[PDB]
Amino acid sequence: ALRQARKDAELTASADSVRAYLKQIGKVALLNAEEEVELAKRI
DNA sequence: GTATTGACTTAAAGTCTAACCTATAGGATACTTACGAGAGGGACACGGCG
Repeated sequence: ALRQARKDAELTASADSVRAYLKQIGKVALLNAEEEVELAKRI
């Protein structure tokens, strides 16, 4: 229902392409300090 | 007047040095989604017949 409409809106054209880039970047969330330390040690 | 040579001075330039541009890098608290009509053609929905 509501989640179905969410998934339907997840697949739209978005001809602006800045809105498309924003919906693309919306996929990945933030991180906090300890995982930053872990990533730095790994790299 | 028209043919010369021998000095005699003069304005215009290759090269070394200095400053003034130019390409380039760097700069740690933590901050995470802007602001009219007029006609033709193609695509999506809905209903009809075998």
